[PDB]
Parts: sequence; C-alpha cells; structure tokens
Amino acid sequence: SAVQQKLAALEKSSGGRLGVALIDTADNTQVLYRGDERFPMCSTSKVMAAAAVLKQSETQKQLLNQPVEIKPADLVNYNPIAEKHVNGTMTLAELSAAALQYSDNTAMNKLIAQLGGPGGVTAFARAIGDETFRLDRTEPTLNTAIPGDPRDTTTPRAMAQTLRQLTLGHALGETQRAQLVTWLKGNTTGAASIRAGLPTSWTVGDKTGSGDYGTTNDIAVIWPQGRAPLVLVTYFTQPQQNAESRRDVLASAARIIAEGL
Repeated sequence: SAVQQKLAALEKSSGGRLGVALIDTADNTQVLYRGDERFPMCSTSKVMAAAAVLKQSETQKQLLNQPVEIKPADLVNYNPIAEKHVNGTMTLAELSAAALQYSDNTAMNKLIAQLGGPGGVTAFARAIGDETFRLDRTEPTLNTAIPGDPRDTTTPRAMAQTLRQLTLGHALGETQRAQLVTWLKGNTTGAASIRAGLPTSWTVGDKTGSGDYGTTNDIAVIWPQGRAPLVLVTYFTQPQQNAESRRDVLASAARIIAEGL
C-alpha cells in the first residue's frame, strides 16, 4: 500500500525502528506497520495503570477521592506534580491526572502500588483481553528500553485495540470511560508528537512516552469533525542508548496516515 511505502521511507530516513497501528472506527479497518513487533512502552503504560484504578472505582465508588500520602522517599526522577504536594496528600484522581497529563513518575508508582504491583496492572490488561501488554517494573527502570528485552513492552496492534476498548468501547463503565477521555484530551505533553501532524481542527487525546535508546512514543484517540473516531499508536526506538528523542518522526507518521484520511 501507498501508506505502507511512505511509512517505510520515513523509517529509513530516521535510522530507527517505527511501529504504527491505526484503527478507523468507521469500517473497523486497520493500518499496521511493524504491528506485531514489541516496543518499549515507557510512559504510554500509564494509561493502563490509570484505567485499572478506574475499573476498581466501579465497585469502590469513592476510591478516586481517597487521599494518598506523598513522602520525600516517594519522589523519583520526574515528578512535576507530586513535588508540589510532598508531605501532603493527593487523591487517586489527582494522581491519575498527574500521571496522564504531566507524565508524573511518582504518580505512576502510586497507581502501581494501589494495584498491588506491576502484576496487578498486567492483570487488568489480561482481564480486558490484551494478552500482549506486560508491565514488569516500576518507575523509572521500566524506561530502559533495551533492544530485545521483552520487559515493559507491547505491540502497536495490541495497544491500539486496547486503547479503543478503554476510550470508545465499554471496557470501563460510563462515568469511568468519560473521565479517562477527559484526562487524555487534557494532556500537556503531546504538542510536538501525533498532534503536530494532524489538522489543527481535530480533537486529540493522547499519552506520550519516552525513554532510553531514543524511544519516542505516542498513543492517541482522534475525533475528526463529521467523521468516526480513529485510534492511532506510534512507537519509535533507535539503536544507540543515548539517542535523542524524535517526536518529529511521530508527527510525520501521523501526517502520512491522515493524508490517506
């Protein structure tokens, strides 16, 4: 296909390895590039942890209001929001918003702890039918992105199907799904990634991720006007441990996808 040829050309120009999955909810058609290869998720995994806590809140109806203590020992490498509340508390809702909209790593670790460890996040993926996702570590070591290492990876196809189920499907209850959508639409870290390759008119909710080996990721739900929504996953990683991030590759992949509508 023409889109597959342009994505291959983009990958060749970039020097790395690119993975893309698009789901068009209009006809349930899919476009895949390296769709079944594993990529390190980095912070895109935060969506699964937040969704797992939302699922718990279907039965524990005030869970999201539960205060959680932030102590100095809890702070890791990147904690833009949690730092503002050290020696105080944040609710699970506030921690979920911080993990999703600012990529706060302390917030992610608190969500992992609430779920009983990485195995609790992976279990939620299995419960909604994702047999590919695996979360093995906490922050910040889940971002090592070592070539060939299966820890903390998924495939573009699997993450696109899961993100569709969580945001447009019924894997979560109605209030929970609406909350997740609201959080994703309010992300602050995504301006230079998928969003930058799409019409300024389209509404996007996304979660970025970055890590070692120049790993640069973004997963998005896209609402074009007068048209069914799309789900787009773009993963990118590079051969040198110290490579720079390449958000422009993700923007270019989105632009190529959008050309073909």
